[PDB]
Amino acid sequence: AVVQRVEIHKLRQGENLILGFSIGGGIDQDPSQNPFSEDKTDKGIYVTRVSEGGPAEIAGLQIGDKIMQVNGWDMTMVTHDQARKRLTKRSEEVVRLLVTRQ
Amino acid sequence: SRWPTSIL
Repeated sequence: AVVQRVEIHKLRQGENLILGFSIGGGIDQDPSQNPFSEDKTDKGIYVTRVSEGGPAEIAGLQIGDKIMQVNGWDMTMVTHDQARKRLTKRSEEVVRLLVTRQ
Repeated sequence: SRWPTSIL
């Protein structure tokens, strides 16, 4: 895997700031169901979809990327909901993601 | 189904 660092500038969509991608995974989920991971014991957070033309795509995020950190916060041992919350803080317009890519 | 995803 290769380390990538992406800088997402969230888009205003109504009252919300959106990122333009979807996630799967988390320590509370069944890792054997993750179609993207090389190691099916990997309980990490993975990008499962990327919106064409959205903030994530523009920043260079790709389907299947594993999210290691968001704004310096470790994402390797969090629940699915904890990951969702970290990525979607309404006070944060810019989020930097450290990811690994196969 | 047994593996939820979330839109962000």
